[PDB]
Amino acid sequence: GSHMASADLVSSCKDKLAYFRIKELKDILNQLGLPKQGKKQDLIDRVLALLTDEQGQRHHGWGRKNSLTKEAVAKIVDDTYRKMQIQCAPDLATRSHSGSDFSFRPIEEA
Repeated sequence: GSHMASADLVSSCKDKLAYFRIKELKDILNQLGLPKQGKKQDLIDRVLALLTDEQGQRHHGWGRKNSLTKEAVAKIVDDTYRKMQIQCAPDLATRSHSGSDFSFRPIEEA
């Protein structure tokens, strides 16, 4: 592309997250480590602010803590879409941008 996916990840994650019941935000905020509180608005603002104000596009190198990154948010949103009506993928990104060696996160060592 033209090196411009930021608006794609946000617009996609937001569009879906918004179209998805609190469940979506629940899983997201759950992995991030947020409190049980946080209305629909609080959560929504948190997600967008996380992939926008915490995109960490220039602060990567974790792997064992990416549960609070775009990968995580996109992971849940994707599962909700495919589980919702399957469809032909929300076109979140398809990993067709950058990053294909930092995936396959662990399982918390059981």
